[PDB]
Amino acid sequence: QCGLPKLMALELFKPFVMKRLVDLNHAQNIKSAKRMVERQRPQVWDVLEEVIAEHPVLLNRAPTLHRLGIQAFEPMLVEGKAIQLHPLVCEAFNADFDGDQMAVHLPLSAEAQAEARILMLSSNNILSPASGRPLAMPRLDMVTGLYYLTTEVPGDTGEYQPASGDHPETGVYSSPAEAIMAADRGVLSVRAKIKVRLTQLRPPVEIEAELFGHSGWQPGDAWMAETTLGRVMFNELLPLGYPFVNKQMHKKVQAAIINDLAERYPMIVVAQTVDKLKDAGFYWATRSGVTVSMADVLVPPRKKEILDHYEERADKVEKQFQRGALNHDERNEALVEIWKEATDEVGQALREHYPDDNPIITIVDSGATGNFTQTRTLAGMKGLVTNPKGEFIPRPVKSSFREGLTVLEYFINTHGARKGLADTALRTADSGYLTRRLVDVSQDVIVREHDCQTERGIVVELAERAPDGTLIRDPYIETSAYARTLGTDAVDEAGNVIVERGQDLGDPEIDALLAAGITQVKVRSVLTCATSTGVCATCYGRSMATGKLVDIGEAVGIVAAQSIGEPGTQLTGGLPRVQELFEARVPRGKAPIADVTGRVRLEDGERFYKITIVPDDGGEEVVYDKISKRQRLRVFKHEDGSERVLSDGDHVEVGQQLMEGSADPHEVLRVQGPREVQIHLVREVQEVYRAQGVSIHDKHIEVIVRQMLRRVTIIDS
Amino acid sequence: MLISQRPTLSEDVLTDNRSQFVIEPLEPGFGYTLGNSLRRTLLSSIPGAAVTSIRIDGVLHEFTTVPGVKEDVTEIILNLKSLVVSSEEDEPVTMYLRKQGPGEVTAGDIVPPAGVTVHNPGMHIATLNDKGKLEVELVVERGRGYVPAVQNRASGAEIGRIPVDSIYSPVLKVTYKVDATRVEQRTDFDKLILDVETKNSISPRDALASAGKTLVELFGLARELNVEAEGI
Amino acid sequence: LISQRPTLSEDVLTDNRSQFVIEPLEPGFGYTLGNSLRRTLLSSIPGAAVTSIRIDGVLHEFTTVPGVKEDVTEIILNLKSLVVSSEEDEPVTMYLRKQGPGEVTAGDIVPPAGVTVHNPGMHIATLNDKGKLEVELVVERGRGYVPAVQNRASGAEIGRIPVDSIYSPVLKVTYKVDATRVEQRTDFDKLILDVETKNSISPRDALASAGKTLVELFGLARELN
Amino acid sequence: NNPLSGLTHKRRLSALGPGGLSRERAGLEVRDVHPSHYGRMCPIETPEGPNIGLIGSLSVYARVNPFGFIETPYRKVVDGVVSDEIVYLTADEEDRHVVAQANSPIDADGRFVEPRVLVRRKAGEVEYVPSSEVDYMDVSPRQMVSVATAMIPFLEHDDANRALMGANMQRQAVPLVRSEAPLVGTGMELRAAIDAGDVVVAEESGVIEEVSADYITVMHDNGTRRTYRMRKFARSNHGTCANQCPIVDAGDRVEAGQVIADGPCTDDGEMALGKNLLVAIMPWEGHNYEDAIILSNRLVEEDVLTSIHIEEHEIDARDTKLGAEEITRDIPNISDEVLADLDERGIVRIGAEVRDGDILVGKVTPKGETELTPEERLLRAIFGEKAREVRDTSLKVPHGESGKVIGIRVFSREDEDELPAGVNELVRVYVAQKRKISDGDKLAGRHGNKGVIGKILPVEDMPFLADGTPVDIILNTHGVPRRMNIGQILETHLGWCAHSGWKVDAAKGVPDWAARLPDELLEAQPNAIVSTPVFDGAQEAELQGLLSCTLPNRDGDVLVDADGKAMLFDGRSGEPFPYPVTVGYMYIMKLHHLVDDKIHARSTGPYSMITQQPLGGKAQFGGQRFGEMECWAMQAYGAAYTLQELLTIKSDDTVGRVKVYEAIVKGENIPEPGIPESFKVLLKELQ
Amino acid sequence: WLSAASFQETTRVLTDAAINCRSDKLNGLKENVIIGKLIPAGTGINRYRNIAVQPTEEARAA
Amino acid sequence: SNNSVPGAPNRVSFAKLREPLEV
Amino acid sequence: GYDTPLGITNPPIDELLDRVSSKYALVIYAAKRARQINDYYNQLGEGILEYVGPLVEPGLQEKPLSIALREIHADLLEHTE
Repeated sequence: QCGLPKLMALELFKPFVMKRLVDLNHAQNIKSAKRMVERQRPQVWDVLEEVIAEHPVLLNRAPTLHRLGIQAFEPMLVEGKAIQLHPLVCEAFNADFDGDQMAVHLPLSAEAQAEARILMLSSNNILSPASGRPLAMPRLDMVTGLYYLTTEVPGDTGEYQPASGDHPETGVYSSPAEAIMAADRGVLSVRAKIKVRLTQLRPPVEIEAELFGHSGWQPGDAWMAETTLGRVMFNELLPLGYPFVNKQMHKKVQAAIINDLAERYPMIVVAQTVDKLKDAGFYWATRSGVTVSMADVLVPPRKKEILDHYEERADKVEKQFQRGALNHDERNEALVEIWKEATDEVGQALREHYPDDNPIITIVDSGATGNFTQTRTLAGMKGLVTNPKGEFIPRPVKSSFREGLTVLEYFINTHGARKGLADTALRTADSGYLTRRLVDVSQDVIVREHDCQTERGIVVELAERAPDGTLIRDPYIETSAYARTLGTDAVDEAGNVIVERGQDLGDPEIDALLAAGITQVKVRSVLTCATSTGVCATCYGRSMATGKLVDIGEAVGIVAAQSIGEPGTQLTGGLPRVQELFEARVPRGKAPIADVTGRVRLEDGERFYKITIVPDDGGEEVVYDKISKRQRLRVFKHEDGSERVLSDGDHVEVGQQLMEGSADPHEVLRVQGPREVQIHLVREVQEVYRAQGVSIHDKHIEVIVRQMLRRVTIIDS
Repeated sequence: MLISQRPTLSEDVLTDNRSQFVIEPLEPGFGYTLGNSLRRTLLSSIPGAAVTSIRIDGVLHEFTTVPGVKEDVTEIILNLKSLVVSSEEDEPVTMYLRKQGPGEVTAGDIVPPAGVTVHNPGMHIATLNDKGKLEVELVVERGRGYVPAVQNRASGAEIGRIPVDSIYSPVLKVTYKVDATRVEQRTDFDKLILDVETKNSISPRDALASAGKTLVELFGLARELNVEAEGI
Repeated sequence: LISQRPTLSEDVLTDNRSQFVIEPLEPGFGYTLGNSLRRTLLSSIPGAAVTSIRIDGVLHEFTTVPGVKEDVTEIILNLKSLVVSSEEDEPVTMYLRKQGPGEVTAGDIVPPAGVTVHNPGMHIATLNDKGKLEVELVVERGRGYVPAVQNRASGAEIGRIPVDSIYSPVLKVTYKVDATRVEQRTDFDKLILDVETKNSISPRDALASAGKTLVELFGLARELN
Repeated sequence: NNPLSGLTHKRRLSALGPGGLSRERAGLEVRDVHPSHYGRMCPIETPEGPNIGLIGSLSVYARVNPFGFIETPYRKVVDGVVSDEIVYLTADEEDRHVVAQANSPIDADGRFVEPRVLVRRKAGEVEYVPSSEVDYMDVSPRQMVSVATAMIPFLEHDDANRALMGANMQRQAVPLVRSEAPLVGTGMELRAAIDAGDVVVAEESGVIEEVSADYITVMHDNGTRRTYRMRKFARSNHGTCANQCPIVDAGDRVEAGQVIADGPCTDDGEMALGKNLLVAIMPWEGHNYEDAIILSNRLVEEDVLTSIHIEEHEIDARDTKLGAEEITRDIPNISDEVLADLDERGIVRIGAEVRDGDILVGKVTPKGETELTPEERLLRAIFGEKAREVRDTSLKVPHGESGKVIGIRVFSREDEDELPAGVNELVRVYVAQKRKISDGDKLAGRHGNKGVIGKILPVEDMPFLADGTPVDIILNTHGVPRRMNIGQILETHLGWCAHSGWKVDAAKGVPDWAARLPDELLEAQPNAIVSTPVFDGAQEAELQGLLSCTLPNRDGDVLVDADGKAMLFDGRSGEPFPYPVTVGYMYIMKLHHLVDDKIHARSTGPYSMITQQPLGGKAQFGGQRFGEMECWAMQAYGAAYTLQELLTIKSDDTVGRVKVYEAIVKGENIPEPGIPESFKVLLKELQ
Repeated sequence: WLSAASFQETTRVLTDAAINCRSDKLNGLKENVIIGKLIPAGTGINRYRNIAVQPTEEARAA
Repeated sequence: SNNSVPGAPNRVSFAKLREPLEV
Repeated sequence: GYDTPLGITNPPIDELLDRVSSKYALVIYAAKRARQINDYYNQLGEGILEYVGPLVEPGLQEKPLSIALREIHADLLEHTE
């Protein structure tokens, strides 16, 4: 639902309202009906309500970064002149409430209304199409309200007490309604730990097995729980039959719950459940006592001592500069490290001194909003500020914003503040330009086939195996392994296959291969999809927003372009690195590569650097010439030691990175082949987006790299 | 003042002892004013009967396990706290429950004195082991709302008696919410939705009627001051 | 722990402020009844107020009257503070004529039979030698707050100036409860309601109007289905 | 918009224009703060749009020499001794010395307390230096900030971003009907209001002979009289109301240079950009969720945030090819009911309330017979109305406008009034609307804390204090520690101390926290006004001490704790809120971003003649632009039919739009889209 | 060439389009957006577009 | 007091530093 | 196994995706059946060969899109891809 003003809906639905005014004989003809709508006769308000009934509208907020920037809603006539927006869709629109407007579009044709009702409805688009993780979830006040009641307090009133002496066990309630009554009188706290007999919540799969196991828990069967009343009230929100969760509801926990709900439970259940979560979160955020005051901003206890120790070290470095023992360029770096360590010590003095009842800590630690760096700047010290040059000033801002900056401290802070605001416009400009380039390069990439039947795929590193025997989960599972489809049966040490070919890698199906010992999977990719123009659905995989296999006809290219271009607002590598990769430029790094596998011949000096390679089979020596300003990459030598700095005698493979930097993709192609250069571009872009906190599935990057290598040149006619 | 007409009360029955009531439409914003009062009046001001304290034979100082039954003391107290009972006598009344041999004890196996009535004779209470015997005394009183066990410390004799929480209120769980309902053109009028789950002692309709009578008397204490005007 | 009937007694602080004590109430019940009485008091107590005014030398609000220090908008603002009561429950006209020099106050108004001004000392305007003020005030009876009725919806002509009507006669309502949490057989709450009015009606009359309103409203639950 | 905006305007220093630079020719180096801008150009007050850094504001004490450079004053230090001799230095002249910070510990004679003091040096170096090296020092702590920036209390506790936004939004404040000076001030409001020029200051000393709403006469000592005329309900440019009101009374001795009457956003001579509102910092049922604002309906009932706005409407009667347009009450095919508010000339009468669509000036223009539609000529024949060769071109009220007609101005060529050649008459109508605060209107404080009104609860729904007084505004707590604008919190605390008053324990000496406070601060009456100068003013120790000795109310009870929080009652349920909430008074301004102007909607309307697409902007009754990115969104959804509908029948399909309108009014289905006219134009241009 | 001239370097594309005498097969998202046809994606592809819906033979009495 | 030169209302300042030169 | 769908969420979008192969196809199904229903309402008073009326019982003043969506939900229509 969305709330729109009556005066807006009257003009938006003007011809429909005229038609209905002439039908119910409120107006003689259509002409006088138009005059009635223009004069706002009191009848129209009763007619307008009948008109907008179940007629969806489209809400849009510029900039339209991704497809969720326009969503369909059911309009509700509300008084006033402002549009009422649902709090959960604020994340998709990136819409705060500080004076920004939205546009409303009214679909007329039956096809357009159907596309709004089915394709663009806000309830049918809970997940992010870029990453598959939910967006319409508790985010600010809601996560705090849920984090409140799902907290265990050791000394809270009404807490369970073991039977001792003449009194039996204290704090064991027969029904959750009895616990509610006890909390109403004032004996029990909502966050106190107690034992409750539950009868309408499925126990955890751990304890459900020992209690029943043979048959599933039934609505009506009882079982004891050691939770809090608030945790039971939270477990009442999510649908019946979901396993009880006795955790503390952090934002990560709620996100995991909603992701599991989207995977297993249907769509309407997820929508209604998140509505329940919204209501409960607001209710309990109102009563969570979250408030900011000057008393709650605690200053570090050892502030003077820490700053005096580091002032001592800074004065010693200044005296070492007075005698000329330190270069002027080195004094700044020395003082920079001194004050960085000082700021770290002050932050550590803040973490331990602040209790967990303090609201400023509760806001940050519950995943609501804000960093602890902001809290340190608030209560501890601003730290090293940057001048318009870029390097940190050798003198930091020792005062905190609670204490009050001095005149010169404020003046030197304004430099970094203003330049940070200034470069943001240009960075957004380049981001949007790259986004539109990506849109045009992949606008016509559509899913036109169900399965192109090619057994080709690519190997994905599911996990790594540690030397002791334990398997460590690879960090790239989320973006490269999940939501994929198999192109080769997964075989462990036994002859049995764990997951068949062509099965969507769900959440438990990844643990199936993880617990089987196999650590590499061959999956179908949009890179290897051999189709004339578009791509097939089987190579593409699971639609991150739909949670199922992609439908035939979905413009996955534009979705990929938007998925890459939406987070491009925040970068430092950086954004020029992304442009270097997508434009196939000769990079700034210009790192060399091993054209032929063999033996290394390091002929290093100081005037320059030269390195030859004796081919492992036939061939002749290949001589290179490189500047001594670079350094060799620690190549995973055949010795199984990854930190083997490339010295002469190492056994490097074909297409192996020699020195650090960025290898020329143009040269990677003419060495290892199109497949490998595609993989290189994919994960090289993924590194830039991963080093910033953005999770984009490799699928969308592969969609673009597929369009980069669709053409070949002609050598002989 | 001015007249405000057509507020109606409609009932939807979920179960035999749980109903939703809608009061619609109410002037902005009377639903918030009366909803909390109606909930508290249901949950706190309906007379009922409940168990005040119990005393189990063989339990004098352990209050940990009872010999011959599978359930410990606290589980017996929990299922006895859910026993629904009504009494016509205002003074406390003592009932006894005795059963020997293996088998199952139910609320129907209790012998109720004249005046009191057990409304769930099929409620499980305890499982009796081989050659097992269970003798327990139950004190039943009349009250309103919910009173903790600690205040019942005086009603237990210094001889194995353990006070229990008393659920005097015949209603178990009541919630409410207010929505918007447009009567004519403005969409500010309030629609109150009450959800009441009670015990088999009385139906939700009678509980709501009792809360209404009590609240009419309560605000009539203020109405008896001047008897002035106000639109209906 | 058996029912004793609750009693309501009144204590007078000033001529327009009274405290009411209601005891005994069930534990937890006092806050809810205080809030219901407060919410009914602040919004649904009948009162009288000025609907529109009419000054001879002016046509709209955004002008001035020769000889007076306040413009028309400031005069209307000072008239918004007027407390008045009416027995007619129908529109009735009050008149005000004053020649300068001097000060025009709410006591210089001549109220027709049935209506009465309760603060004759309220400043309205300052008139110099060349000042003359002639004003007609339409007073109606209602409840709550209604904005100034438009001239397109009303039949009033151009010379009439509508004003916002603040009908509510109560000024400030609060409450506090004293709970007896002594772990014994007798727990009970005592509610203390504090009602301050604007000399239009006494606090007990306002509480009585709220009581009739709530008795009538809560009678809806008593009727069966 | 308000006097401060005009003053700031007159004190702007822009880099754009002839001889300067182009906006496309301005890198990130011309825009950022330079160390020579200290005490000359403000490093805070600057727009955050595309003109960031290119437009600054002159510092307070700064001045311009005849050469063109900006000089700033400094106190000359002889031999480590501060002297009252003040000299203005230029940029390079300042670089040839070293200057000490304004807040330096100084002996009563003038010698610096510490040998090493924070000192600024050329190339923007900040370091300690011996006391025998200081050549000059700053005049005032606020020497580096602008006038608007110097008006932010506790500015030293706000980050530069939100400080920039607060200074920029102070200039967007709307003059309210009545004005309240802020409880927590800085001292700059008085001089800002006086130097702005929107008040009335007495030129010569004397007594008030006659005071009226129209003018004020001052009888001087020599015997002469000077009369100042009040500007009443004047359309103040950007549509705001510039209204002056006398302050003095009859027979009041007034000195020269004293404010005898103040105008918009002024209270007793001080800048009153907003109102003092009782604020509570707590989330409330999600209606204040992320930067939304909950207001008490009292602010609507008592006109606390009500503002007057005036619009100018203009029309002219010219000479056409078939005659001359005439302004007349006789309009073809219009009832006597729509023309009822017009005088005998066809002009709306003064005092009439006009909604949107009402006629303001009745003008008819003669249309030729050869310009008639076949249907229009048949319709003229089937009604027998001959001699109607004129069509209606009256001046009507635009959509979204409504108010009282307050002024009419008529200029006639017949009456010697010089109009442009070809114009016979000209009418201007002034319409005044009284805008109360509404849901969606943008409020903001002085610390860059902005937000729209998400809900206006009834006065009983508001969380009220112990004595029953409900709060006026509810601000979400989550949007406080991110922005690093703790000033609004401090302003809150001090705010409450100003509303209640305080009394420091005088027995057993002066306490250790109030040792630095002036003796005038040890006692305060309720509703007292205070000053917190920028980079000076109240410290957190004195504020914490003041919160501990706040004066009780009329009942003798202290409502807020020494922590600054108070116990609140939920006005909807009645149960008190479980934890104490920070409650105080904050100065809130009504910004000139109201939903009454920003709401817009269009079914059909005018189309651009060349491209046949709907017009743009609200004033032209245009539609919204479905841009390129929105088309990408549609394509990503796969909504082919919606996109085609948007780009054809709903935009530039000449025949498709009319048939769609007919199909809607007929109840039929939506027809098939045609070919866009813009594509035809593209082909004709390629040709 | 119609999809390219609307992206970048309009004159540089139009010159080479007129010299090589290129004919554009109007089958693409951008082209159909420009000319007003249904985009060949989503509900615009021929698989979903040309579909006939008919009720099952079961019908009411009236 | 703050700004005691034109005849303004008496706004009391938390000033610890004197103002040597007026605006 | 869910709360009653209110407003535009009825019929549930999950069950509607069962009688159909994809979201995009359900769009066309519903739209074409809605055009049929609208033509029935506009050709009820005149002419023969009018499109098949509402298969299910229509609510008062119910949009043809909603009626078509419910008829799709009740397995009363066919298709031709």
